[PDB]
Amino acid sequence: SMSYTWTGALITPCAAEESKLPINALSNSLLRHHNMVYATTSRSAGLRQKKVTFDRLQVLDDHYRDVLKEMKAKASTVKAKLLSVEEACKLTPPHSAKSKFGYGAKDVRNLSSKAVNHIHSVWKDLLEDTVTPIDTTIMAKNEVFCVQPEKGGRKPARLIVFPDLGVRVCEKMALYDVVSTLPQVVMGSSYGFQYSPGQRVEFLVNTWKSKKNPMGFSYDTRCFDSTVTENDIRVEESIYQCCDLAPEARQAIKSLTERLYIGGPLTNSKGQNCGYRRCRASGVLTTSCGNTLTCYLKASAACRAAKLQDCTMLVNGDDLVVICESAGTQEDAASLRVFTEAMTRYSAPPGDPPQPEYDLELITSCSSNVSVAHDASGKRVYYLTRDPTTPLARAAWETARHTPVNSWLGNIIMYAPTLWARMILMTHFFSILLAQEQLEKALDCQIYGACYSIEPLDLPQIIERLHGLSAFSLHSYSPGEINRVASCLRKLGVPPLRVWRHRARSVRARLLSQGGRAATCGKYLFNWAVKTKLKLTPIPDLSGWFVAGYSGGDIYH
Ligand SMILES: Cc1cc(S(=O)(=O)N2CCC[C@H]2C(=O)O)c(N)cc1Cl
Repeated sequence: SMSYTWTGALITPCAAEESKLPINALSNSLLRHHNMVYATTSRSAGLRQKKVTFDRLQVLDDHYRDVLKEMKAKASTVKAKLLSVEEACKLTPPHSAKSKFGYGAKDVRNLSSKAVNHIHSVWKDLLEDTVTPIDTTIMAKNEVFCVQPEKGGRKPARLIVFPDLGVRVCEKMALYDVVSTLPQVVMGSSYGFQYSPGQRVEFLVNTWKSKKNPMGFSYDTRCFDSTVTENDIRVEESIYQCCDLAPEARQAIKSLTERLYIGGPLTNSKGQNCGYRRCRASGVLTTSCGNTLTCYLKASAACRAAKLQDCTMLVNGDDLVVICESAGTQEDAASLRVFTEAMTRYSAPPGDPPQPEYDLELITSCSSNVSVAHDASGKRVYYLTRDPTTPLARAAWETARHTPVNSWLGNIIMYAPTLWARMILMTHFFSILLAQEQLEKALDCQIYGACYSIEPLDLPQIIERLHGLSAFSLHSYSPGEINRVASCLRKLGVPPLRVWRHRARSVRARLLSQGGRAATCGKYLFNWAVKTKLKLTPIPDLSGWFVAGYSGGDIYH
């Protein structure tokens, strides 16, 4: 069936949308090529609609079924709990979109009687009705990128489809525990979201080593959400249903599946019917877990069809990477063809054809790749990095405009060991925080789809716990990484690293003069900017981070 059916009504914005990079007095210090940065708007919704609207056909064989039976077997060992209303409420983001029934995220977090009462009615309705399609709002996402000449210029906005706040709280009650625990049990070490960036690197490295003659490839399916069929979504539900669940949760999960996850009508911000959906909704609690399960199932079955030996996979939603025993350059390239053919049969055709790789560092998954640097003792060490183009473009935007999500902070946290994050991101933003005296001001960022509220003064401890003390001492990066960064800076008109090192000394001195937690930031985050280093000793914090992905899941911590 068709992924979507449209009425003709436009995807409308809910507020004024900016497309050009906002500019203030701080802009030029970071980036000069302003015309290269842009944000997507509803204005390009039509283009996206065309890319994501197509017919899906599925041909399921024994390998698919065999894999599924195995997945259900592990799933049946899972026991999930129903979340109370108060519990679900506290998982709601302070700035989550308000309900159309008279209450917002604040009312939900405070457990207002109005909010709580409506939630109870929605829940009761889920239990009493398993057939009425639930409404959803389709919106065009506003995201910042750098123009990509060798791609088509600018990317059209991505679409987000989500149900009302009341329904969103109900999803949490019925499936938060499920989507938080099931994946790791079913997929084991292949479930990507259970790792911090350092553990991810470690798992890729040990997996690569575990093979006599390693070979790996990333597999990117075209518009994964749109390739997800009704069958896929019902298979996802049969898996959830394998868990030891409370009778009330089974009914709720069956209801949400039939009424929301399988598909439903699309309404714009103006309240007009835009059409109907028959594929994965990007804005529901099961988006990450569902995509991950479906991707793991199709790829695992595809590996058997292609006869790839000793296949170890790493899955993060729709992002797939596979490492296995090479049977030879020629044999490997042939297998990939079969793999891709099977994936296609399963309704997961490729965007960019997959290609075998024999150098772990040349594989990009989740927009990242492993690279090498050296620690204090001079030891060779691996860490996760990525092309800094998008992170820098977003930093530029956030430099002049406050946003709901601070990507620079999320990036410093996730890529703390990187050359670009340490020299540019940290230097630039701490300078800004210093000038405004907002070092102690908590900021919202996003990690694995979940929203976290974090004080930059806490960066030192956060980084140490996540990446180890070594993150404050890496040096001698690879020529490849150095050149990618230096090249990206010229592309965007960003001052060269030598300028950043000079600025860091100042920011460092400034942080030190303020003593306390600020000084710790200066001492640890910027020890790389001094000629003669300090010792750097552990720093004298709850982390329920890195357990599951919640992209588009409306989750807060
Ligand atoms: C290193 C890394 C970082 C992120 S993240 O920084 O948590 N991510 C990318 C930017 C937005 C954010 C998210 O997924 O919420 C993700 N998803 C995957 C990997 Cl392998």
